[PDB]
Amino acid sequence: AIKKYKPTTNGRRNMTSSDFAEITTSTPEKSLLQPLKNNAGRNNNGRITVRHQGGGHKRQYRVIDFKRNKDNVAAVVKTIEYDPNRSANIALVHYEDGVKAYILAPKGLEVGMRLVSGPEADIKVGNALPLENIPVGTVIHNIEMKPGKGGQLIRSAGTSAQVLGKEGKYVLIRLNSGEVRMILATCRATIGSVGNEQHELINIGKAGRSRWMRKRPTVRGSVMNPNDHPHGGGEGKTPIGRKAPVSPWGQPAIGYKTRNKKAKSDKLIVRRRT
Amino acid sequence: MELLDVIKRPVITEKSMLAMDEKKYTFEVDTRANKTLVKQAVESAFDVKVANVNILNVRPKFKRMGKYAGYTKKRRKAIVTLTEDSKEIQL
Amino acid sequence: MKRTYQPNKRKRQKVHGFRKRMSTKNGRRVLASRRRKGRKVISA
RNA sequence: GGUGAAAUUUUAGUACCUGUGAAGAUGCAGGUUACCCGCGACAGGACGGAAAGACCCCAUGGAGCUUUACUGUAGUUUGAU
RNA sequence: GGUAUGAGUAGCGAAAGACAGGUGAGAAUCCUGUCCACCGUAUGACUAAGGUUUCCUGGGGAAGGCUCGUCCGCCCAGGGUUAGUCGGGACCUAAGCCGAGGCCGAUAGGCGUAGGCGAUGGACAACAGGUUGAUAUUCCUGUACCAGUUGUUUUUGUUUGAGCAAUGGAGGGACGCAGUAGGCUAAGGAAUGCAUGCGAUUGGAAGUGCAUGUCCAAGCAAUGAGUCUUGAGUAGAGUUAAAUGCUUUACUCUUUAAGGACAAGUUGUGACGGGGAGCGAAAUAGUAGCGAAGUUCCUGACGUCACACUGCCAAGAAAAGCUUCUAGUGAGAAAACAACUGCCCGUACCGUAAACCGACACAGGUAGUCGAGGAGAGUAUCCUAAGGUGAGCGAGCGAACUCUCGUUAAGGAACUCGGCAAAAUGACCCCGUAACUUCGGGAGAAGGGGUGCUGACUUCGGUCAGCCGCAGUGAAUAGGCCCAAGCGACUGUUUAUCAAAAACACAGGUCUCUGCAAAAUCGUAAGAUGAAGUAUAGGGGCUGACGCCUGCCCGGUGCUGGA
RNA sequence: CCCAUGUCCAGGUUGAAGGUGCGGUAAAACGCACUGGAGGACCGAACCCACGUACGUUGAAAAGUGCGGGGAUGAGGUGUG
Ligand SMILES: [K+]
Ligand SMILES: [K+]
Ligand SMILES: [K+]
Ligand SMILES: [K+]
Ligand SMILES: [K+]
Ligand SMILES: [K+]
Ligand SMILES: [K+]
Ligand SMILES: [K+]
Ligand SMILES: [K+]
Ligand SMILES: [K+]
Ligand SMILES: [K+]
Ligand SMILES: [K+]
Ligand SMILES: [K+]
Ligand SMILES: [K+]
Ligand SMILES: [K+]
Ligand SMILES: [K+]
Ligand SMILES: [K+]
Ligand SMILES: [K+]
Ligand SMILES: [K+]
Ligand SMILES: [K+]
Ligand SMILES: [K+]
Ligand SMILES: [K+]
Ligand SMILES: [K+]
Ligand SMILES: [K+]
Ligand SMILES: [K+]
Ligand SMILES: [K+]
Ligand SMILES: [K+]
Ligand SMILES: [K+]
Ligand SMILES: [K+]
Ligand SMILES: [K+]
Ligand SMILES: [K+]
Ligand SMILES: [K+]
Ligand SMILES: [K+]
Ligand SMILES: [K+]
Ligand SMILES: [K+]
Ligand SMILES: [K+]
Ligand SMILES: [K+]
Ligand SMILES: [K+]
Ligand SMILES: [Mg+2]
Ligand SMILES: [Mg+2]
Ligand SMILES: [Mg+2]
Ligand SMILES: [Mg+2]
Ligand SMILES: [Mg+2]
Ligand SMILES: [Mg+2]
Ligand SMILES: [Mg+2]
Ligand SMILES: [Mg+2]
Ligand SMILES: [Mg+2]
Ligand SMILES: [Mg+2]
Ligand SMILES: [Mg+2]
Ligand SMILES: [Mg+2]
Ligand SMILES: [Mg+2]
Ligand SMILES: [Mg+2]
Ligand SMILES: [Mg+2]
Ligand SMILES: [Mg+2]
Ligand SMILES: [Mg+2]
Ligand SMILES: [Mg+2]
Ligand SMILES: [Mg+2]
Ligand SMILES: [Mg+2]
Ligand SMILES: [Mg+2]
Ligand SMILES: [Mg+2]
Ligand SMILES: [Mg+2]
Ligand SMILES: [Mg+2]
Ligand SMILES: [Mg+2]
Ligand SMILES: [Mg+2]
Ligand SMILES: [Mg+2]
Ligand SMILES: [Mg+2]
Ligand SMILES: [Mg+2]
Ligand SMILES: [Mg+2]
Ligand SMILES: [Mg+2]
Ligand SMILES: [Mg+2]
Ligand SMILES: [Mg+2]
Ligand SMILES: [Mg+2]
Ligand SMILES: [Mg+2]
Ligand SMILES: [Mg+2]
Ligand SMILES: [Mg+2]
Ligand SMILES: [Mg+2]
Ligand SMILES: [Mg+2]
Ligand SMILES: [Mg+2]
Ligand SMILES: [Mg+2]
Ligand SMILES: [Mg+2]
Ligand SMILES: [Mg+2]
Ligand SMILES: [Mg+2]
Ligand SMILES: [Mg+2]
Ligand SMILES: [Mg+2]
Repeated sequence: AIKKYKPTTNGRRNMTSSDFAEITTSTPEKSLLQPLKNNAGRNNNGRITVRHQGGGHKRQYRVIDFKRNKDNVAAVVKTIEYDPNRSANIALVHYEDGVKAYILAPKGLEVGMRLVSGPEADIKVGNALPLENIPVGTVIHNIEMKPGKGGQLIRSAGTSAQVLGKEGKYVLIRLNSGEVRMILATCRATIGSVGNEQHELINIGKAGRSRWMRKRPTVRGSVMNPNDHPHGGGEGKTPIGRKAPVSPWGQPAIGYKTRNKKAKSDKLIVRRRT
Repeated sequence: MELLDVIKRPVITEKSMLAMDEKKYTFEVDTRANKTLVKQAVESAFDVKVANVNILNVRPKFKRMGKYAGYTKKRRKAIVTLTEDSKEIQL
Repeated sequence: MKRTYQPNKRKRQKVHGFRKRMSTKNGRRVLASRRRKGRKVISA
């Protein structure tokens, strides 16, 4: 649930946060933790390549089993855990043979559920099957784009996709964005939608909290100088004062499409959206 | 290096002379010699039994004569403590 | 009032030391220039 | 008593008034005042010092910036091969 | 380059000194003494960096020292830094860096795998005292510990083999923030507890007087306030090969326990030792040397148990050492005792500084630790303790003027662009406290009262009573307030060095791009960031909390689609 | 500006969520106490900052000092690499 803080301070005023009710532990699985340094938007040349990233809290990476290709044994859900690296929660599962893994927690997943993966798995939340084995109309997430590569699509909190049909070696899927496309039928997906649906409703509340979450401030181009931004300069506040608004590198910011016009996947995208 | 080249000379000063009263002998040693080498060199040169060797490095010291300025050579000082029931060194 | 030179033995060698000069082609050009000029000290 | 700089400085035995003059003179003219040398004070003048005016104009000077100035061009894209 | 002018002028860098005696050619300035004064969450004690001989001793007085100089961080001549245990290496890894082959590229080279390097982190064996002019957890004394070596004795194992043991399976190491409880111990305070020395002429005091001191390791042994943790068994799956190790699925019993794992500290031993008020020698100093007491009570640590517990969201290194498991390796192992071995580098000195960064023996800057007493919430404040300091020009005079500071009759903002500056407020307790509000606030609103001392009495906070002064947080240090308008919601951020703002940012809003080899960006490329992210995500434009709202125009220009 | 790894923030104050008890109710909402200890929370040293003013302006200082001033558990200060 979302808890609304009382306005004890102006910073606390209008702020909200999740009450983390679904989280059953705060002791992550040591075996599955890996270190990640904060790149702060800087690449192997040490240059800022993505603005507005850096600082904030330290994090340990939780190795998520996106492939879900262990089909022999079932895995019992042990915990629902907070994952600082993604908007969704993750579930610690113990395979009967003693192998431990993390998965994305689907909506409605509960501690104690027994999950299976493979062509013969039931159509149940948390089970992962090849798309060819999933009946049409089923809500799915964690869709892999290439066989054996692991889930890549529909992984953020509250997201879901739906199977629309089978044509050839491809399954017609509606993605979370509304786009309808073909995914290779040998690709696997997990049944259900991603949990933590309330994630989008959080009112961050104060600037410091965004800094905790590794976001550095955005400066508007209009309040820069002309040598910094096409919107820079002018006396006083100014309008855009150009044909169209542009990025710092002169690329139109309202409406101009940036997808490669010769994309290979265009053959596989049936109906676009976003 | 030869054992006979490890030990360069004794050190005769108020401090070293005082230390001789405690049966420990100060020598200038080759700058590259470890205190184990010094122990072996001392025993072969003097027939004494060595209890302990302490060793220090002495930094080169700034000095000037007239218009010319430079540095004295770096040194390595070894204080060699002989055992009881052992012959002393007579320098 | 903190001034520009904040001495540090290690950083002097790492940035200006002999091995830093030798590890780049332009660093060796510096040492070649200092030697050509006849500097008593070619590296820092 | 001890120690001891600096900016400045063509040479200076370096008054006032009215006038004159590159048109606002300690220095020129006429007249007036004024024994020689300092010390503590004050700043009206020396168009005082400091900076080869920044305003203004000019130089077929410079630089940064803009754009539907000109000419190009990275990138992007389309076709042929 | 030399030398003038200004000049014998500005300046001599934030502060207390005085006198006696000494030294010496010469002394306000060097030494000694005495009193005085200054710092004391320090101007004390350490230590990292940095410096790099500045440390010590003996001489010196050209230059340096803003004066002087017999003196000095200066000059000359000698000397000084001692470690198996401290810090670093022969241990470990982070960021980052380097990078066999490799990938990429006019050249040059760029990137990068294995593999390494790299602490600011992990790991890791001794302490107290003494000693020198100068070093000491380094030397010495006492008493330890860690790794290993040789030998002696004792046990048990010789291939149905104890033991050793992986680079391999594991476990472990291993981690955030905030909040208070609790335990212990530094530490602090008190005392007619104890010890030692004293009776003080300036009126009084031999007792409830004064001054001083009032306990000590590591190791070892024994314990220990406490802390955390369920413990089994059956059947199965696993753990690239194996396992008795470890992971795990089910299922029986247990769980106010039980067993296990940890633990500050305490007591004893170390210690017949060492320190210790003080007393105090000669053959010339307070130095040998000698040496008393070590109790109680009060306070009591965010120091330690210990990130133990609780809560929180922003969710909080790695690797080795280490411990196990077999696989392998094995003929010998282990214990006790004795003797013995253990390398390199640093280790002086300054270090809120005259010895570092600031051209200066410069009012600046410099990480970390300890940092006492009274009053006090306190590391504030004032005065002091331990300790340190009197700060490198002085002597007069007591004009203007300038600076810094104190007091002012009556008036009280008349000043001025403007109450600039100053004045006033200020602590604690109590009474009381408006519009407005997003219901939190606004508030410490405002406006008032009390505060010393001494007895009596107490429900321990007062109450009653008395007393003195102009005045009782009697000094120091701790808000001036209120009404109203603009702008910005707010805490934040900015033009280092003339602008701190109404500017930026912000949470929120909206638009748009982006289906993942994403868009976007760095790059010729390879390779990266975005992301070990995946449309509730990521990039870009604009707006800028919140509340109420955001109308009309698509002709033009862009974008999107069409074709 | 960022990365990795350390470290610092005397002492007071306020009293959010949650919890408990007793009221209330068919059950509730909800009211009152207590407990609880949130915050780019409050007052205030160190620490960081630099708002006013005087002074300085051949400075003690190539930007400071004096008296006041703001932040001071954070979008915090700061060390090392
Ligand atoms: K807010
Ligand atoms: K999360
Ligand atoms: K912005
Ligand atoms: K503008
Ligand atoms: K030179
Ligand atoms: K003229
Ligand atoms: K004048
Ligand atoms: K310019
Ligand atoms: K001159
Ligand atoms: K002169
Ligand atoms: K002398
Ligand atoms: K060592
Ligand atoms: K270290
Ligand atoms: K073993
Ligand atoms: K020890
Ligand atoms: K003991
Ligand atoms: K030392
Ligand atoms: K007190
Ligand atoms: K105090
Ligand atoms: K002096
Ligand atoms: K006078
Ligand atoms: K005056
Ligand atoms: K007046
Ligand atoms: K008010
Ligand atoms: K009174
Ligand atoms: K106040
Ligand atoms: K503003
Ligand atoms: K704002
Ligand atoms: K507004
Ligand atoms: K401000
Ligand atoms: K700004
Ligand atoms: K709005
Ligand atoms: K936006
Ligand atoms: K706009
Ligand atoms: K925004
Ligand atoms: K239009
Ligand atoms: K149009
Ligand atoms: K000031
Ligand atoms: Mg952005
Ligand atoms: Mg601007
Ligand atoms: Mg432009
Ligand atoms: Mg513009
Ligand atoms: Mg305008
Ligand atoms: Mg040594
Ligand atoms: Mg005329
Ligand atoms: Mg005239
Ligand atoms: Mg004449
Ligand atoms: Mg004439
Ligand atoms: Mg002039
Ligand atoms: Mg000119
Ligand atoms: Mg003069
Ligand atoms: Mg002085
Ligand atoms: Mg004082
Ligand atoms: Mg103080
Ligand atoms: Mg000296
Ligand atoms: Mg001397
Ligand atoms: Mg002199
Ligand atoms: Mg070490
Ligand atoms: Mg490389
Ligand atoms: Mg190569
Ligand atoms: Mg590697
Ligand atoms: Mg150790
Ligand atoms: Mg010393
Ligand atoms: Mg008397
Ligand atoms: Mg196996
Ligand atoms: Mg405690
Ligand atoms: Mg020392
Ligand atoms: Mg100084
Ligand atoms: Mg008056
Ligand atoms: Mg009056
Ligand atoms: Mg007026
Ligand atoms: Mg007037
Ligand atoms: Mg004022
Ligand atoms: Mg007072
Ligand atoms: Mg504002
Ligand atoms: Mg502010
Ligand atoms: Mg400025
Ligand atoms: Mg300013
Ligand atoms: Mg705006
Ligand atoms: Mg605050
Ligand atoms: Mg404050
Ligand atoms: Mg500082
Ligand atoms: Mg600033
Ligand atoms: Mg404030």
